[PDB]
Amino acid sequence: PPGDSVTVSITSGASENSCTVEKKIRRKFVGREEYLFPPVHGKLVKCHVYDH
Amino acid sequence: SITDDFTLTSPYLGFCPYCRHSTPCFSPIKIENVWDESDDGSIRIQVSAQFGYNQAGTADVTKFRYMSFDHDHDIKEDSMEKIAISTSGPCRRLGHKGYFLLAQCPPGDSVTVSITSGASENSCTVEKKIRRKFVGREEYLFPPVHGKLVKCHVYDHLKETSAGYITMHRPGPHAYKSYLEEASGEVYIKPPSGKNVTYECKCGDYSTGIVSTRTKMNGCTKAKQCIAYKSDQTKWVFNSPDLIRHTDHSVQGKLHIPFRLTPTVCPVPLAHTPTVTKWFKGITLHLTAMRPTLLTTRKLGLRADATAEWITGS
Amino acid sequence: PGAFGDIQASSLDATDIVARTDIRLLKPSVKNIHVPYTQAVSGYEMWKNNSGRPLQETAPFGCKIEVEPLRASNCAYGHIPISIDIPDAAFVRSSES
Amino acid sequence: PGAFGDIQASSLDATDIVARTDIRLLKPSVKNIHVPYTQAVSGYEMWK
Amino acid sequence: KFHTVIPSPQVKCCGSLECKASSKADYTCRVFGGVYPFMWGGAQCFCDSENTQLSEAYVEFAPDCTIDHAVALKVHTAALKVGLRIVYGNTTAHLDTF
Repeated sequence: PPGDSVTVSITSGASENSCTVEKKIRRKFVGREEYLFPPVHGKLVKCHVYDH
Repeated sequence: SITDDFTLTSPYLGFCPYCRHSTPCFSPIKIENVWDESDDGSIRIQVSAQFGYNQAGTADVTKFRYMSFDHDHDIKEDSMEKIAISTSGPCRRLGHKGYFLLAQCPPGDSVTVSITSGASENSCTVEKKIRRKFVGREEYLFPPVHGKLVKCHVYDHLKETSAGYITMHRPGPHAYKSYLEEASGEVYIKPPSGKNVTYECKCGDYSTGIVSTRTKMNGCTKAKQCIAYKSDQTKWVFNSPDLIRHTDHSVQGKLHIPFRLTPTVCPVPLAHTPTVTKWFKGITLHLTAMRPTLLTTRKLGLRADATAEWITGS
Repeated sequence: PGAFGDIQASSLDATDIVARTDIRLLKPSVKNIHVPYTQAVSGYEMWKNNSGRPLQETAPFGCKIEVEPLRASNCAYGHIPISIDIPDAAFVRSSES
Repeated sequence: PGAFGDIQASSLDATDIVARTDIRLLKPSVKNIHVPYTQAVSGYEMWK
Repeated sequence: KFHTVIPSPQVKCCGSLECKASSKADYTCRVFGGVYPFMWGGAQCFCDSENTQLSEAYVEFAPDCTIDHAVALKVHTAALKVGLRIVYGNTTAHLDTF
């Protein structure tokens, strides 16, 4: 989600701790119309994403 | 006539634009409509599943019924404890009956209904602007203890009140690829275990029929030339744009829309009374306001010279 | 489309409704069954955002505006000629005053 | 009320304090015990 | 506020469809050929092409319009009525006059 920091933590155990760094993460969209979620109907345009 | 007999109705499978993996998917909890016309901030949500009834359709408030993701598709039941509503954080559930939900929600940009546990664990998110609401001419975060009671309208938490109805129709065909078979250049039909299916093929001349065992379709070499769907189904579904209608899409019955908008009274804040200074042919008002409150003036002669401004601060 | 009065009926339970909301039906571009459409905003919502100030705050002569029926009460304007016929049992002659 | 110097004392532990914060006590409108009041903002906060 | 209703679409597998006429408010209709729709069960027709689809749309009144709605009125000659208190001598009288 959008935020001002990024946190990685170990949730359980004896190693339970966090690390937070400051990092501006905002909403992104492709094209000339803003959207919250991608639509079902539309057109397919060129984009670049990280390969899972 | 509006009916309350859910034995005659069925839940269905929708197509959500945003599921638990952020992609569109077919969903048993597809959100149809969202309403936020209440003055206290409660919302009503329409869903493709039916809440507050068991598998058979008899009412029991601890269960809900949905649609199965398997080819012998029947109605399944689970527990209401798995049903979650959220916009930006969790929402509080105010009531449930049939396709509809009542919930008190935080401000947000979307609405989410999810099944929290089990093998059915998934979500459905629609885009819906939900903001803070207040009544009167002073803004508040929470209603005050001291104030005045003014006119407002809220959704009734009781599920026995009605805001309207929805129309119900007999379901159209639903062809399953698993009912077809290819065996060395020949096409068979595999109905589910001991069930009637209707087939419909164009393998030359048109053919149709109803079978209950494996049958050979004559002249067909590919399974894409045929289709097969279950026969003898009439339980009413909603007039959903994600379904394919029956040969006659006539209205078979109606279902109440619960949680109607009812007039009531709500406490609203009273502001700090101002101090007036009274110069010549004029006044000045010294105003105190933590949140925006409305100040209007007008003259009592031919011209009103009306003014209006929301004022924050002192 | 997009203005006040874009959907019209005589009554809320009326079966004949006239509307013009600029509905456009688009060709489906996906493989799942879908009816794509685009439409204009609700003129009623646009008006509720651009209604302005009511008549209870702008009426001249200090009128108070009320509904059921629509009326203005306690306005201060003009002069009213009145003719009264006093009963003669309300007059006493000067011989008694 | 509502300006710097609306509460005044010689010292912080002083027992004689003078103030003018425009306190108004209102009639209780609910059934539970309640002391409703309204007041001006802090002049010290406004000055800050 | 109106409610847009999109019915369950009509699908003809190896034939054609035509738009009809209706009395519904803002009724729109369109035919689309060369269609091959899918559901969770799979394909829904047996012709890979020439599989027209019918789309409909009209509008109704929202469920909660019974409270949130506006009434448009035309107004004509306004007539004034006043209530008067008249005290003459020892008697007071109350009356309404046009």
